[PDB]
Amino acid sequence: MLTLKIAVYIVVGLFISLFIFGFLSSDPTRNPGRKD
Amino acid sequence: MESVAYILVLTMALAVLFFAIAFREPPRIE
Amino acid sequence: KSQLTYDDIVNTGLANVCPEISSFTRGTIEVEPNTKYFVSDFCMEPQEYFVKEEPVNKRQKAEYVKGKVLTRQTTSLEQIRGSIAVGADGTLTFKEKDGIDFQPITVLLPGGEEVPFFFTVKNFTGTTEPGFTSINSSTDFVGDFNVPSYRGAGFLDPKARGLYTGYDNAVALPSAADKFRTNKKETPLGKGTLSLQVTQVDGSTGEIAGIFESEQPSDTDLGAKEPLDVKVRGIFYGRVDTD
Amino acid sequence: ASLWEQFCQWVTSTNNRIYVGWFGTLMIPTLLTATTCFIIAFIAAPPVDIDGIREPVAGSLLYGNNIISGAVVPSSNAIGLHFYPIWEAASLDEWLYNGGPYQLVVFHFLIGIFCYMGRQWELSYRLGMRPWICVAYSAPVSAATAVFLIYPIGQGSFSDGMPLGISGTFNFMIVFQAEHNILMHPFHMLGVAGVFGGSLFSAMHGSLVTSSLVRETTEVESQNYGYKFGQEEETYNIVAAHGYFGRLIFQYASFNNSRSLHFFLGAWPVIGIWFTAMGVSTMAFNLNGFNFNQSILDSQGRVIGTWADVLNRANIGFEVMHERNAHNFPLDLA
Amino acid sequence: MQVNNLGFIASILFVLVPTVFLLILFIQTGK
Amino acid sequence: MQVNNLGFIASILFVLVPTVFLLILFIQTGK
Amino acid sequence: GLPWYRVHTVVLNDPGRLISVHLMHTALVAGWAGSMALYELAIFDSSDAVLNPMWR
Amino acid sequence: MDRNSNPNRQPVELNRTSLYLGLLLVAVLGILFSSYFFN
Amino acid sequence: NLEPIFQLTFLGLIVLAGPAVVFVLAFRGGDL
Amino acid sequence: GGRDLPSTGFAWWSGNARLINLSGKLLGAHVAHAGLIVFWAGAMTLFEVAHFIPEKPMYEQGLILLPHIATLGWGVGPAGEVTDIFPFFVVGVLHLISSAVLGLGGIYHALRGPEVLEEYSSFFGYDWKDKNQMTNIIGYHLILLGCGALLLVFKAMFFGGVYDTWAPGGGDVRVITNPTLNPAIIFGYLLKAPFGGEGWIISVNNMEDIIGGHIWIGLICISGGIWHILTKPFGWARRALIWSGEAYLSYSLGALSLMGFIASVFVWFNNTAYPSEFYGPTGMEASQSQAFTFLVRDQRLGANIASAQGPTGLGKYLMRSPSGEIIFGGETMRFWDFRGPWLEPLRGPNGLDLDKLRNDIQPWQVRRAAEYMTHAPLGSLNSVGGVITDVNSFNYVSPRAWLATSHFVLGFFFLVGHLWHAGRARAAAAGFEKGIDRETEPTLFMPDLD
Amino acid sequence: KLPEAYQIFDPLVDVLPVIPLFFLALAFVWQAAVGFK
Ligand code: CLA
Ligand code: CLA
Ligand code: CLA
Ligand code: CLA
Ligand code: CLA
Ligand SMILES: CC1=C(/C=C/C(C)=C/C=C/C(C)=C/C=C/C=C(C)/C=C/C=C(C)/C=C/C2=C(C)CCCC2(C)C)C(C)(C)CCC1
Ligand SMILES: CC1=C(/C=C/C(C)=C/C=C/C(C)=C/C=C/C=C(C)/C=C/C=C(C)/C=C/C2=C(C)CCCC2(C)C)C(C)(C)CCC1
Ligand SMILES: CCCCCCCCCCCCO[C@@H]1O[C@H](CO)[C@@H](O[C@H]2O[C@H](CO)[C@@H](O)[C@H](O)[C@H]2O)[C@H](O)[C@H]1O
Ligand code: OEX
Ligand SMILES: [Ca+2]
Ligand SMILES: [Cl-]
Ligand SMILES: [Cl-]
Repeated sequence: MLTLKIAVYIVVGLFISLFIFGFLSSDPTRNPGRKD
Repeated sequence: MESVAYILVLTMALAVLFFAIAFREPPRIE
Repeated sequence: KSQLTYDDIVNTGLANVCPEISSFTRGTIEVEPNTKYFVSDFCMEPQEYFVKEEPVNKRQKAEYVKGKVLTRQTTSLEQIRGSIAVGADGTLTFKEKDGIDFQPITVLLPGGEEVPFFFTVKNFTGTTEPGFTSINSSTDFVGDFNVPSYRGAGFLDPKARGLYTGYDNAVALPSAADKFRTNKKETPLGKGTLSLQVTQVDGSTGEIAGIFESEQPSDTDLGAKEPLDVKVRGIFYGRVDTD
Repeated sequence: ASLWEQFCQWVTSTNNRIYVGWFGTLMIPTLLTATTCFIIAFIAAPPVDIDGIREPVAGSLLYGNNIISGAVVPSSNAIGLHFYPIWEAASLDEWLYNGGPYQLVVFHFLIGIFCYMGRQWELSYRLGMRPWICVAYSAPVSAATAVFLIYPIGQGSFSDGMPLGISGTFNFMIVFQAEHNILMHPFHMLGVAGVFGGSLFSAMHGSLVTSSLVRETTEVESQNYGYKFGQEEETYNIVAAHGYFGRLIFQYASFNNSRSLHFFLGAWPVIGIWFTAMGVSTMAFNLNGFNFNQSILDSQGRVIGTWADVLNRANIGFEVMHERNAHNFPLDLA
Repeated sequence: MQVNNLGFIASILFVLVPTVFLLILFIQTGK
Repeated sequence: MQVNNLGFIASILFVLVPTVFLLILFIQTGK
Repeated sequence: GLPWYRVHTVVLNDPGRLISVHLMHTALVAGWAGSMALYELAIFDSSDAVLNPMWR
Repeated sequence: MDRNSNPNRQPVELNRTSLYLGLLLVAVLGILFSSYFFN
Repeated sequence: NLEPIFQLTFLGLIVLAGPAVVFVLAFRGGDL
Repeated sequence: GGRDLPSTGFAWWSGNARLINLSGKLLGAHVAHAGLIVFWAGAMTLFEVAHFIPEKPMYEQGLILLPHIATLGWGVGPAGEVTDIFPFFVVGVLHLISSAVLGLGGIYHALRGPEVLEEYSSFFGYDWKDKNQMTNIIGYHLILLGCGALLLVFKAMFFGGVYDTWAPGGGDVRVITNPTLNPAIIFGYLLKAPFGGEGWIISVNNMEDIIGGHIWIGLICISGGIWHILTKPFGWARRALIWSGEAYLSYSLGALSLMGFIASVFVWFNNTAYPSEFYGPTGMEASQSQAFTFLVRDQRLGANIASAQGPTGLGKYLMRSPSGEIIFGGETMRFWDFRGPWLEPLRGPNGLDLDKLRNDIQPWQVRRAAEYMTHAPLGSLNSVGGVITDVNSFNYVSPRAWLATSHFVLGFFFLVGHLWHAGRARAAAAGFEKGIDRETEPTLFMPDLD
Repeated sequence: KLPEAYQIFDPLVDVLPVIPLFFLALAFVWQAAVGFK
């Protein structure tokens, strides 16, 4: 169970970090219109 | 054994979904 | 247990653990020849569960099989009050009086069979051998206890059949309604045998601790099926009021 | 340029057959987790002690259910609102017996659908669309959250969440009516208006468009081949549809602006569903539908019945039988 | 479970007959 | 008569599956 | 056109689609193994390995 | 990668006589084996 | 009694006060 | 600024959008709306005071503002009995009068004041793109909010204290002398699971923690105010966020949705900041009280409630929680995390203690359990109390129910508003909020999916 | 209730809180007077 808990925590942390750093990665500029 | 029949119909529906997505008719502009 | 608060205990599982005395403990509790001493907070913590599987062959050894508890840390009797009376010859008689003296427990067996049973110490009377002028590491209270039906007479089965409530028949099948044996509910009073081996006595504080082994029947589901034999092994603790 | 930039360009790419996006990076794992667990549990999960009275309920096909009766059973009343992940069970068998699959599936599903709504916004942004399809989607999401999260929270137990099954849905509904009189709740009335009206307007709009199709085919081939994907020319005559409809009811009741018409088509069911979601979410706090039991008294003071009293009789009949072994005390408060 | 003895054959045919109707029509299309 | 309980479904499928195979192939021929 | 009994000869000179059909056959065989085991498990009686072993 | 039309694809044919022969074969196989399927 | 009467008088004066403001502004030509 | 569609591009039903770049008019709208808020506070307080029967509990009389004043320690004493009705009246009056002033100022700015403020003063003039000015306004307001938190702290410490439902000898207004500044407790509240038995910050259960957390909040808010006055947003923030009036509105809408959800949960579960003396029992409290009421009654009748098994085989009155604790039986097993001042004297280290249950139950506890069981937050929309199948003669709906339901609804609709404005702000910044440009329709330059 | 000196205007305090509803209504009245420009 503890191996499962640690593994799930790692997986969830990586996915959340992906999402956060992606939206921090100048997301408003990733559009087909204006880039200001 | 009726469980087999239920699983069969459910699998058929899901397989239809997969083909309708993966192997769809492309929308084409012409 | 130890000496913390409910805040330290909550959600840890410690609430289901029977208190323990010490390690440097080989005392004895002297007892008057013919007086009875109250027991204050008697706790029984089950740890091992075995179900006697029933072979279809015949006449062959049944071989108790280890089960695993599906219910969570809800398996312990505690705050039990009782008494110990010292016989004319010297015999020691433990009598359970009340407390939280039952827990429903469900164990899973290999093969997927689930065994509910009413783990209890209700009305347990146990005795030692004569010639006991003390409570010590050789005190073995062997005795009997009652096992009420797992489901009370107010229970309703999935078709709302019950003993003092509910339908007495299978109403969903009007032309076969009286055809089913389970239309009659029963709650027979079963019998269990318990043994409390005292292994550690702290005579100053009055605390006794030890091992226990109990044998009892399982749920019959209002007599729907035959009871299995469940053996429970665990540990027990209590305080003996010397004064 | 950098590895991270290339990854970003990939995730936000409008050229992927299925858009992924940053919301997708959460949607896909959680939704796949919920789906895998749901399929496995619906087929093969052992019975679950939903009411916390050691009375397990068989939900899976292998334990004697058909598709209609099968379900992923909500977690035990003994658990209440406690977090019950797999690693908090002493064994997988214990986790299953207490209804852990329900919690796993539900939590992942809810994360996934919120990320689905975010992903709808994200793709509309990448395609240079207007951003509000996700707002329409927030109506079904709100309803799902009400029945799987908000109601159990208000009631204090995931055992009172909607089961993941057909018959389980019906059970949820019947008990909900018995306890809250949802039929006599105006927010549910608005939800009914939302769905009845949405279906009405769907039928009306589809039929008027189909009626006013411009002749581009023959009587042999499907008229559908009259429309070619990506044409700007309008495939139907909206002025003829307006002429028909304004004569069916009267002129000023008929839309002639397609934009206003489609805004109305979007807004009506969405608002109705928002209201019924809020109805369920507030009955979660036991603010129930109207109670007109014994509202009409005769002059002496005897009660004169109305249809509300008959409905209450039905509600009592449902209430006294539900969870027949779970109640020890005379008032169903929890 | 004691289910209706015609259940499997009815279910199989209920699915299979229209399935094969559609399959035939689709496959021959363009002939 | 107490016959094998799979007899009807086996017979029906044994006939129907190749029947529909042939029917499909025949009907689409010339496409 | 091709007679029915020759349809598969279309992958005779197409190594990529030959690999494809071999993959599909392997998938079918592995899926049969998995599903057959699952079925046998769903009906296996494990209680009496003596007078009701697997081969009975 | 691009999706290129495969030039190895060929039509399949079953003429009417072949249809009748196959249908008769299937029918007579069914006639033969049904009794054993029922046992 | 008079509590509903007094209540309704207050309510009606209030109800008029707003529309009266709007109507006066519209009629006398103030900015709206 | 124009006041019609041709000169603004907004219809009448979106007419407030016309104010986006009229800073003076927008300030007038905000001040007038603040007046509306303060007006409602004052008027509702006066109404509740007028409709208050001071010897009938507050929660039986449809009062939501008076409990807030009572919890703050004004006009109440032991057990929450209303000593002086005048402080409630003064709070209401002060809000009403200041509401008059706020409305006058908002009307001035919206109707006669300068249309825009930027060419009149650099201090009050603002541009949505002016990241420095936007953060300056954040800073001023952060300082003010820190002041308000310390105002609560000062009331609890030096100005009569606050109502402590956990007070020994009975709940009472007491002065908090030892607020917990210990950052471990304060910020471990924020790390607790938002689930049963943990209850992330909903579980704060003592006025010391509340007051100490407010001291921390005051310090954080004031330091953040100074931080934002003296700095400009960093590069990462500039690259991740949309910098526009509608974007800032959307951000605040998201914040408000979160706060509304949290408050609904807070009032539903917490009986410390929302004492049951003024807000009535929580649902959990009422269920536990029913179990307690019947335990007591059946015990007086001679039932041995320790050993009585119910129909299912679980204990009728007492059972174990999944972690072993001794808890009330029945469906209220779900509510075993409940803690209330009337029940904790019977709780031992292991949970409910048989000895206290058998010889420590007081008549006031029996009375309180009866009261709380009969004021369970269950009721109809037309304010018929009890379970929905009961008849019309009990006019009661819990204030907790009113507050929780209303705040859940407001939280959801503000989440919807956040979605609307965030999507619109993004689309407007990228320049396609008005539809797809036919010439440059992006999809037309995109490869076909398959 | 209201302290004794103020119960001449009890029926006004009875109607005061609903006033913001009338403001919301007044917005539409004003827009109707301007023809919803
Ligand atoms: C590894 C084994 C193997 C492989 C890869 C092939 C491959 C091939 N064979 Mg061949 N063959 C094999 C074994 C194999 N054979 C065996 C064991 C026999 C003796 C029975 C034959 C006798 C044979 C003949 C007479 C012919 C071929 C032909 C062909 C070619 C065309 C096949 C086709 O389209 O038919 C398509 C088949 C159908 C559309 C329907 C077939 C339905 C069958 C009868 C029942 C299916 C049951 C089930 C699905 C299969 C499970 C059996 C499995 C356990 C083995 C192809 C290259 C043809 C050829 O040479 O083309 C020029 C040809 O005429 N084979
Ligand atoms: C947030 C609310 C707010 C804001 C940002 C403004 C901003 C402004 N007002 Mg305005 N006003 C407001 C509310 C507000 N007002 C209210 C509620 C009223 C009704 C009384 C007015 C009535 C009013 C009039 C009649 C005029 C303005 C004017 C102005 C402009 C010039 C300010 C100035 O230099 O004077 C100097 C500023 C001071 C001397 C500082 C005094 C601070 C206050 C008055 C003392 C109390 C401070 C308090 C303790 C702080 C916290 C408040 C508390 C309630 C929490 C300016 C843009 C003038 C203008 O537009 O010029 C062309 C002008 O003619 N206001
Ligand atoms: C309402 C009050 C308020 C507002 C509107 C802002 C607004 C802002 N601040 Mg801030 N700040 C405040 C109060 C406020 N602050 C206070 C009181 C302090 C003192 C502690 C600070 C100290 C501070 C610093 C040091 C910085 C800012 C910065 C910023 C700017 C960008 C930060 C950002 O992206 O946000 C969102 C946060 C992120 C995008 C980072 C991710 C944070 C995690 C991952 C979110 C997870 C939260 C979780 C889901 C919610 C659960 C609740 C709890 C359990 C955590 C932004 C304009 C930055 C800036 O530009 O400097 C000038 C900056 O570096 N502020
Ligand atoms: C602080 C919160 C806030 C603020 C400042 C704004 C501000 C704005 N919004 Mg917005 N919005 C919000 C919250 C907010 N919104 C929320 C919570 C939602 C979700 C419902 C929305 C959804 C929304 C949409 C769809 C739109 C706006 C738009 C706008 C702009 C013009 C709106 C207007 O003129 O109003 C005019 C006011 C009305 C037309 C009256 C509306 C009456 C409502 C629908 C019913 C009131 C019910 C209420 C509970 C009272 C019940 C009465 C009962 C007694 C019968 C403006 C800048 C428009 C925009 O995008 O501009 C660019 C626009 O299209 N908003
Ligand atoms: C958080 C807000 C809130 C809460 C929790 C309460 C709660 C309460 N109020 Mg109150 N009130 C409020 C705001 C609130 N009020 C406001 C803003 C006003 C000014 C009009 C009043 C004026 C008022 C009076 C005069 C009275 C009360 C009374 C009461 C009590 C009885 C409730 C009742 O039966 O109403 C009935 C419930 C309804 C009428 C249903 C309202 C549903 C609305 C329309 C929901 C709107 C849905 C949604 C937001 C629409 C917009 C979404 C859009 C996108 C479509 C109760 C404790 C009564 C009392 O007991 O006094 C002591 C009483 O006499 N209130
Ligand atoms: C701008 C605008 C608007 C808005 C407005 C607003 C928002 C407002 C407001 C306002 C306000 C916010 C106000 C107010 C007021 C108040 C007053 C006027 C008062 C008073 C007083 C008095 C008189 C009192 C008395 C008393 C006392 C003293 C105590 C006892 C009781 C009594 C009551 C008797 C609209 C939308 C319309 C539209 C147009 C534009
Ligand atoms: C007073 C009190 C207290 C205290 C409290 C505290 C101390 C607090 C706090 C708090 C805090 C301190 C908080 C916070 C928060 C945060 C948030 C809420 C956030 C966020 C986020 C976001 C929103 C972000 C977003 C994004 C992303 C995700 C990425 C991209 C970009 C963006 C921006 C979009 C206690 C409990 C003790 C008791 C009671 C009372
Ligand atoms: C009992 C009889 C029936 C009762 C009917 C009640 C409903 C009647 C309609 C409610 C009023 C709507 O108000 C209506 O708004 C329209 C917008 O189209 C505006 O229409 C008008 O605007 C201005 C008036 O200032 C005129 O210069 C303009 O030519 C005219 O179109 C008016 O403000 C009013 O005509
Ligand atoms: O868990 Mn499912 O529903 Ca909600 O109401 Mn109380 O709990 Mn049970 O009894 Mn009726
Ligand atoms: Ca009055
Ligand atoms: Cl039920
Ligand atoms: Cl109960």
